[PDB]
Amino acid sequence: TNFDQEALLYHQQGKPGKIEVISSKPCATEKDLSLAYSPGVAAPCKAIAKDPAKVYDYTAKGNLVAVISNGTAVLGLGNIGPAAGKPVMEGKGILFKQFAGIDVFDIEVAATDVDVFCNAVRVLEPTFGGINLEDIKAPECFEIEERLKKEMNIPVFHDDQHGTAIVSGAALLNACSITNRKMETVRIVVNGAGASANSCAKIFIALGARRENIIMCDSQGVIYKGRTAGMNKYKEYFASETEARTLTEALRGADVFVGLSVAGALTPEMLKDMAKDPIIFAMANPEPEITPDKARAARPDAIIATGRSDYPNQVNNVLGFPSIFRGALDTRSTQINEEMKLAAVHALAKLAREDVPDKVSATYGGKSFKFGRDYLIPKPFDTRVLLWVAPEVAKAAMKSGVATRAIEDWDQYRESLEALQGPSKVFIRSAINRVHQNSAANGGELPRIVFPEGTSTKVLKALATLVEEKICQPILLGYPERVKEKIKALDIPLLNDVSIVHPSSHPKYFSFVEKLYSLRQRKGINLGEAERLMADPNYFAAMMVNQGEADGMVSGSSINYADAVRPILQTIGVYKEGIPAGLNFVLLEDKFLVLADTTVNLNPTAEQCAQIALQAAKIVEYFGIEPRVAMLSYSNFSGAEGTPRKMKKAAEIARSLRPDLMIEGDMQADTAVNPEIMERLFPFSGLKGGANVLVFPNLESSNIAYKLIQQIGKAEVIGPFLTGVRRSANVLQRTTTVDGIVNSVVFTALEAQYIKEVLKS
Amino acid sequence: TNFDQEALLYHQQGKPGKIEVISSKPCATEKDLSLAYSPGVAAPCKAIAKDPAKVYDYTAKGNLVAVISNGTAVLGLGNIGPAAGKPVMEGKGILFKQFAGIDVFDIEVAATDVDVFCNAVRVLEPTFGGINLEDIKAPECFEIEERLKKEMNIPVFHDDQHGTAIVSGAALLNACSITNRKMETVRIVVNGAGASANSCAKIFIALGARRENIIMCDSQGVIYKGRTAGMNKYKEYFASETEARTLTEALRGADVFVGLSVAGALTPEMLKDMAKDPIIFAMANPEPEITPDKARAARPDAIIATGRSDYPNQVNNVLGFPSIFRGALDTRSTQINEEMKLAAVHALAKLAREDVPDKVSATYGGKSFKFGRDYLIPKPFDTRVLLWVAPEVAKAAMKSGVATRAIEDWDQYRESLEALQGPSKVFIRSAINRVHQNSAANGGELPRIVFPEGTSTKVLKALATLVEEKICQPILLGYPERVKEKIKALDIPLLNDVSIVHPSSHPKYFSFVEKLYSLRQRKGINLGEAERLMADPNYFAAMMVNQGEADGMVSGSSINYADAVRPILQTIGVYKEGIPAGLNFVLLEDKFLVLADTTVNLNPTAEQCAQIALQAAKIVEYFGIEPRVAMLSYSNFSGAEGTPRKMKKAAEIARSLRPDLMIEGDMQADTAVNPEIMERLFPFSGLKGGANVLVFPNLESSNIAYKLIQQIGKAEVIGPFLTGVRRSANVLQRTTTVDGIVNSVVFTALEAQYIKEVLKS
Repeated sequence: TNFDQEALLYHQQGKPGKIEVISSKPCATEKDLSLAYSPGVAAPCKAIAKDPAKVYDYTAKGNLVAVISNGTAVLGLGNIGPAAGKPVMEGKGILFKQFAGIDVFDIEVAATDVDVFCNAVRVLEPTFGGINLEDIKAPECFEIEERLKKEMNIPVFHDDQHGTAIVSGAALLNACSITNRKMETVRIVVNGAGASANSCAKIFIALGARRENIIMCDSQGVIYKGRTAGMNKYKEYFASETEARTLTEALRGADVFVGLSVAGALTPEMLKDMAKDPIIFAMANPEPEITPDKARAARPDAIIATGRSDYPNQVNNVLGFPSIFRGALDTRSTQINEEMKLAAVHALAKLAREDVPDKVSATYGGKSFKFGRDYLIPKPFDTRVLLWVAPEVAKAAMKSGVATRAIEDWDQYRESLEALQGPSKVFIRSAINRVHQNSAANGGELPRIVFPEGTSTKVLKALATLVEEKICQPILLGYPERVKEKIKALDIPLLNDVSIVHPSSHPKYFSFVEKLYSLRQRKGINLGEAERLMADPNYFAAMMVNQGEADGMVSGSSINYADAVRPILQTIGVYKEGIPAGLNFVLLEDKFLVLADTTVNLNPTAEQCAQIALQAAKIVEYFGIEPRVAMLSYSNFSGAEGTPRKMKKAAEIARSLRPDLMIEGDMQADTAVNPEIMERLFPFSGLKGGANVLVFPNLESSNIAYKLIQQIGKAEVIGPFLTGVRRSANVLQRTTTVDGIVNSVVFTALEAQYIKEVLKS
Repeated sequence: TNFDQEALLYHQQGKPGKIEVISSKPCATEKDLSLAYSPGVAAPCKAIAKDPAKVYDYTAKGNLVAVISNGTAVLGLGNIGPAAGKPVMEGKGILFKQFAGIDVFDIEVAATDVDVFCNAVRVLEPTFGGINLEDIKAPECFEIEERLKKEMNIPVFHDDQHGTAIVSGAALLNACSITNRKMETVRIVVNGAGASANSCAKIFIALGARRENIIMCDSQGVIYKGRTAGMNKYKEYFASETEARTLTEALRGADVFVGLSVAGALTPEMLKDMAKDPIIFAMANPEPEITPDKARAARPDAIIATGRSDYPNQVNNVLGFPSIFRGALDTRSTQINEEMKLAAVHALAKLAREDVPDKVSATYGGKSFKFGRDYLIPKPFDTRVLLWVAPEVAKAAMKSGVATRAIEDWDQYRESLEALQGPSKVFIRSAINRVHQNSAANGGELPRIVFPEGTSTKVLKALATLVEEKICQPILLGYPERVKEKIKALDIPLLNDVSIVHPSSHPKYFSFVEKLYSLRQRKGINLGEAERLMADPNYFAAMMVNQGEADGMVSGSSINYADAVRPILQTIGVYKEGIPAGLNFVLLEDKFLVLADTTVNLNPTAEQCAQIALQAAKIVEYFGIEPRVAMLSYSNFSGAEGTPRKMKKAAEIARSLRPDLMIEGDMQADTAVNPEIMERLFPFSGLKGGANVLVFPNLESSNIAYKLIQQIGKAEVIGPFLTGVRRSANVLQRTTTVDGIVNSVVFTALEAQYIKEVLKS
């Protein structure tokens, strides 16, 4: 197949393999290496000698999980060797890292004797914080893990053994709550005796199922006690008292079919004879025991789940292990025990019922999902999985006493969990915590924010995520029923209760058209034009804000930047000495840089540049950071006629206005951001410690700079945001994504709170 | 100590540990993971099943080396455990990666029985391409490696056993060539019986030393045959027929002292009694058997070497293992054998004699080094090490038959080796190969290039590296003896034979001042001013170029950009329709982007922007790449009055001039570089596949853009370079580093060849 060859080149091209190792600390100099190695590395070693625990503080143990296998059960290809099994392992590690931020070593072992293999593995224990076995044959595997969990004082976990059980377990919980079943009256039939089969029962049972109501099958029919044909010590756990000997006889009147075998194993004939509301987990690969459509054909009352990505309810293990190993690892647990595996099932099934975020609908091509028969388990790609599962896993490991380190700030824990991908995401979270902070100080009151484009798909979808973060109270504009149509159209019930206002219909409408009239009658407006402009949701919004009928507004999700910025300016205006200006954030590992003005003024004058900068400094001072400002130029201090003079004189004005602040010009870009270049070449410069605020000499330089950093800099950039207006106001771009719309709203809310506080004085 | 605590926070802060694992292939989408894992990963596995060899083609084996230890000998702290020994290992891996680009897993093993440990290690063989043991006690270690090298069909190597031997071995070779000794008449005394001692002899001997002339000591004196006090099976290798029982009796008349013990072990008394020209390797840590100054005190004829970084001849293993494992790994060798270890000693000692590059002098604070008594071995930080050692290691492994894959293009091999750090470095190497390519087609003739600032430290030092790459024939300007003074002052004898010209003294001087006269008498020059301006090296250079007395020039390593660009323009001029323009390269993983004009024109007109671009396209077409051009703006196609109109009309002109080329405007930045944004929003745009040539609307935008990418983009940027002049000419900045000066010269040479070729037509 072309797909086969595409896989081959994926692995082969460029750097062969799928993994690489890098340093987590600087490693450039005589000094850097004199820290990471001799003579420096002695200091941690000695400290680990005196207290072994500290091995987690100075080393990578705390995040290092080994994926180990002998390649005696790779995927569905079986015992194909340790060599051929390696890529699958590299990949399993990739999954670890991408889904829970966990670093992983692939270890391919050449021993098929249970004892060689264990004697080899157990002695790796100081290396890893946790051990993930994968793709090892039955029944050897059971002997190996059962032994190892006992042997080693770190967690040991065979993913193929327990994953399927945990996800299909959460799934069963849900289906059972759905169909009003009780676990203790559920009959469960397991066809198949692979790695997974044995643990499925352990778990359903652990969730409350009666083992008498559980029948288990293999390639030779029902497993009845005393059957000797093809048994091992481990299958012997779940033999039934039943007289049924064929699968079919077992599935007669059965409530749930746990299908762990091959396709076609489940006939429409057996389906006709299962209980009312049959729960069917057909997880055979690549093809299920029966297709969902063929099953809905025999019994429309059937609930169906597979491991395939193109059918509903994809049962993929990745819902499981990453979140789990994570939670374990963070508490420095000694095991992954049953308390924990169950806590994980309970978390997955709990998360499943929450309204499906538009980020997730997005991952799967806009398809809407609601908790039900077609959504039993969170989609494998929910970014919330980790946030919901890992903390409960740690919570369990602490409650069960296998943990050696206690997590106290739960919220903090989750925060770090989000933080895992996104140096920007962390920033917006700081931001939101800081909205909540002065929110709760002024009565828990939330800033009122109007969204003129009330039928905007993107604005709505953003709002959705917005409310459960309790950022703002949303007011949309348009015809109330033509927007509730779009809320019901987007399956977004999160926000069924928000204010929806038609301009022309609102009581203060006329009071408004009069107030616009006097503000603009001598600027080209008669009494008629003000009536018709106030009918524009934008002008209606702004006027709402100016009068205090709302604390802020945001639009421009549908309109050109300009077209959307003008009514704001004509209604709200700027405060004394203000200038309208667009500002960006560039987010690095430590600091962030502020870029302006990137949307508004075409070729700003010196006075104007000094004001842009001063505002940018009030904004950075808001976050408790010392603002450092550079008026950018093509020259290093020339004062030459033209741009340099404008910028030099600009900085001079800015200092004239705020003498406590470090401000300079004119200077090139690199000369700005880098304090080393500054001290080496222009030691006279008042700017040291590198600039954190970059003012551009004109619009060409700033728009090209910000969009070029965004595309090439591979550092993350948010914005642009609007500044300098009398009231909390902000313009989006049409190209704005939903994320953009929600953080933009956050800033709007904050500045609003800041407006209220400037009022209090 | 404050240093101890600084080490602690180095390891503890941010992400605990010192290592992380990432993916080497994209991993973002349903598609990305459907390749790296199921169902895709089946395709490599099946392929490895049919031919095991292919495990190197689709997996990370080919670059994966395990550093393994039980922590029974960590540094000088001894048997402190597998746990405490981990950080030292993480660090050893860091070294692997940083010095030879080798990925490394740290494996800390809890077994002190030779047999547990080996039985555990050998079964890891499918995982790694090679095995590095480190810091394991004697004599267990000998049993373990001696066993393992036999056991496993991948290389096994205990670094502490052989490193010291290999580096101190190259070092001995040199000292022996220096003092005109022959190995077979050398007497060698080894004090100490650590890991290293045993292999030292193996190697000196393998280099030609007679074992009868070798005496070996430990904590109980000389090792004589039959002494039973404190022996093991392995010390028994090198017992001597000698009657000396104390160290002192051994060192009487000894030629070389191999000191592997503790400080003070070597008295001035014993020193008085060693042979003429005593070679002293005192490598005890942290303090040597004797300080170099205390040793030079007793015997000034003594050659001395330590493992300390602040004394000459630092013997650090890093000269050894990285280069070695590299060369092995690339040939898919089954061992690291003696043929190879020796080939490595021969490479290190050969490299030691090459003139010391200014990059290396730079690493150590400008100190100059020449092969001699104070430089026996390349400095640990020579970037050449790898380039010289690894290919010879592979060469040996192929000649000795332990290899399973043959390297043919040796040059290519080295090229890739350089390439290892530097996506820009690879580019300049392409460039140089391409200078050599049309050089060898026009008679091996090299472009003549004049360097007016002939006393420039940086220009000289650059030239040094330049010649051995045979790029150009350098002509310097200044007073001949005042520059040969600076060549002798910089210990840079590489270039003792280059043309050195005083302007005023040269025969064509007057012919020149006359030709300047008529070119500029009606532009403010009398006959006198031309005499005195031609006395300026710059004008002298340019005039040399204009007349064909040289093929090109470069300066501005000392002068302001402008001040240095003016004489060029006044003498050489531009060709028909030319515009003077500064251009940069941005280097990514695949493509590169071209930025202009970043130094010259302040606010270029439309006609001018179209010409800047056209030139930039001749330049990108030169490298066989399809040029894609965007006239950058703050707008997406507004044609609005102002910048957008200028740029839109600009592109329109550029197409009017070269209709085969993909050129567009006006457009924002991101809209340019990203073909996806282009197809989604402006599908009408003639520009698809993302822009690779970015023309700026003015100087503010371009200087701020390029210097901002350089500082934040963390993609690499070279330049600025000069374009559009009639002849090969180029201006440096004062801030230019030596690297900058040498690649700048390369381009100058090339354009010169391109000038010659345009002439041929």
